[PDB]
Amino acid sequence: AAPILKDVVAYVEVWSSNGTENYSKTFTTQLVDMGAKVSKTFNKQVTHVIFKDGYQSTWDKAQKRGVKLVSVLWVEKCRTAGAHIDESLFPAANMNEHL
Ligand SMILES: [Cl-]
Repeated sequence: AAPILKDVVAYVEVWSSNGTENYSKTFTTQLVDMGAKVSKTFNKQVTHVIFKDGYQSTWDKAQKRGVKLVSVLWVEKCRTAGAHIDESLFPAANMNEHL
């Protein structure tokens, strides 16, 4: 138990694929438990976007702003490893990205 993600300012958009369930609150809780700040809005302070089936506008903004854009598996792996894991190993997915 340690503030391993103290330098992270996260914005979280984690949804079911069919867009009916928003699971962002539980990933928010996991991140805060590791010392991160989680922003309610995707402002200029945000360093990390945790993305699953979120808004296309969020995907695009994360890419264009050059923030770390990671899957939920990143959050789990930091937790289970007790370490700030390399974000490049956990690229987020967007099934519509090349369409
Ligand atoms: Cl799902």
